[PDB]
Amino acid sequence: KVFGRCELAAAMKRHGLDNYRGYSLGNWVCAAKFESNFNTQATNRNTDGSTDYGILQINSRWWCNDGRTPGSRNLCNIPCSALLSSDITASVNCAKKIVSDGNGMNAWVAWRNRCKGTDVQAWIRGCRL
Repeated sequence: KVFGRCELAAAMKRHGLDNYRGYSLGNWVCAAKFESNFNTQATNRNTDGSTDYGILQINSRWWCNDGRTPGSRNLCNIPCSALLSSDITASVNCAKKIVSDGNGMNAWVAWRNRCKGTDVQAWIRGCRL
């Protein structure tokens, strides 16, 4: 599935990303667009043998196990293929674990290098969220 802008903003808000541990909704929508282009089926092979999965490009060396990554930490206790779903629940729950376990949103390359410091409210402009 490929989300629309307000569509994804509403789904993230209704899954508790309105302001999760100090990160307002616009940050999450911004990261999803830069990481996956709003595509829940997005994958990306990395140079270290890991792979990023799903709407938030969750990495297989730290957060999920895909059976293809040597030394996967699987800190979200989930198979990576489970994050390729039209419903974002599993990715949201793992994202909450990610920001809690010492990372904040710095874990996302796209958020720390592109979203941070910008007018993130422009991402939810007009959605009434």
